[PDB]
Amino acid sequence: VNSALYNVDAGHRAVIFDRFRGVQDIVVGEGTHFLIPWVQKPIIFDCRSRPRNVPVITGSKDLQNVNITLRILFRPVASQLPRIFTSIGEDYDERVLPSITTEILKSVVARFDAGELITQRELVSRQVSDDLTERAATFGLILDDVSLTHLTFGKEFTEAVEAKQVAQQEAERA
Amino acid sequence: AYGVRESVFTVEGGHRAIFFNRIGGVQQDTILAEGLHFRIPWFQYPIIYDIRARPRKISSPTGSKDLQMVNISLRVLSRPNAQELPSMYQRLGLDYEERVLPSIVNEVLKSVVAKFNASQLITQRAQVSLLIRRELTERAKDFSLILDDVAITELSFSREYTAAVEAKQVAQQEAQRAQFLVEKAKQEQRQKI
Amino acid sequence: AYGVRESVFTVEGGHRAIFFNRIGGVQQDTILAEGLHFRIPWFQYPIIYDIRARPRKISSPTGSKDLQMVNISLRVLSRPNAQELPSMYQRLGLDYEERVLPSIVNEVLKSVVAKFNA
Repeated sequence: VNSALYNVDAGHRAVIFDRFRGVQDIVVGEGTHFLIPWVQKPIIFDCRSRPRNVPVITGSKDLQNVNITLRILFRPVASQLPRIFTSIGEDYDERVLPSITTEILKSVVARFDAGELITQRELVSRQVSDDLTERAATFGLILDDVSLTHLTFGKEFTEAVEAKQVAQQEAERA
Repeated sequence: AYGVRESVFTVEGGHRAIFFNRIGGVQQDTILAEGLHFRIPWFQYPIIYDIRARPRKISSPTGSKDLQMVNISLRVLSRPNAQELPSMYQRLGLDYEERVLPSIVNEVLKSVVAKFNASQLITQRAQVSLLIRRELTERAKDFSLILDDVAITELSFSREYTAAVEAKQVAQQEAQRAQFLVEKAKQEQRQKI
Repeated sequence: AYGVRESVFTVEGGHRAIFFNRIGGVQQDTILAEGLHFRIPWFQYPIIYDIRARPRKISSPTGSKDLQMVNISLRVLSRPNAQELPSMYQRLGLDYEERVLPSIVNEVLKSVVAKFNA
């Protein structure tokens, strides 16, 4: 009877595809469960906070190049797992996130200049989180964490900043 | 046992099936959802359509409202309208996406990008994307296609424009650096005295 | 007597164990402290969590209050909350550290560093 038993690991869920009723609207939790050996099959979805890394080079409100990395923790909504399986697929993350995360991050970064991007990093992250949560709710995804992990600028701009601070040190040396 | 297996097909999750019937070709009001379903071995042929949201990236250089070169890459999640699958097979086949999107997406994206300059394109990326989505939705509705998402994933400019923008910001940092030259000038005044 | 050997597991040295049961998955209110414990050979599976303080070093360049480049390396001693291990396994698995810290530590460190000059 091993073919009639399937195991949903911890932090996972299973959508039941039935050969005579289609995908079932109910999602089974963790543990070992019984299914009809051939009439039903399970599709296992990770109900865990999975990390996605998004390094981009975009423009600020002054259009200067900003190298910004957004790391998010995302998980599918269990109640929406059936719909997702029939709407996007098992690889919904690689179908959805590459667009919404990138566009939301770049659109938000375009609201601030370099100084604001660095010194108001928390506000930028909060706005990215708001926009990304709103956009991802329509795909049945939930965001556990939105973080701006890396934020740098162009070579010439960084040289100019270092020159400014060197000028301050030279004023001190005077 | 072979004949019965020849008369049963399976349509997976996120897929639908239409019937090409030898009697009248495509059946105009038969869209089969997930399940097993049965086909007459020789008369009915099943055509399987993946109706799940599908990503497509169109990357192209276009012109802004000032004719400035803008390298724009747009990602669209499109799916076939499940309620109109039969007609689609009669009109576009199984390559509907490759037939339709490479034209409507390009034209809509470039026409909308032509409405804004570089600064507006960068600082209104969401609004530009929403305009593109509206126009693309209206145009793809005619081909029984549905747009789930439109994202401007890339938006860059030429080497010269990027260098000029970086030079402008470098000048801003130089203006901020000039404040410390005043502090140094105070010490230089004292030294002169 | 291999079955009895298979029904016993030891959790040692500042570790803890939770149970993934085939009758509901992770058990919400079962955290096993140090010692020797008994598991049903097939139903119950033990998951061992090292709840000891663990060092992690995050080294990165960030920007100061003036956008000045600062090479900052931060060492953090972090451990899993022993009173919430079951939920954690359901939500983060055994790689909770690599899932969480590489994001929150980076963001917090750089946002705070941006509040000060050199």
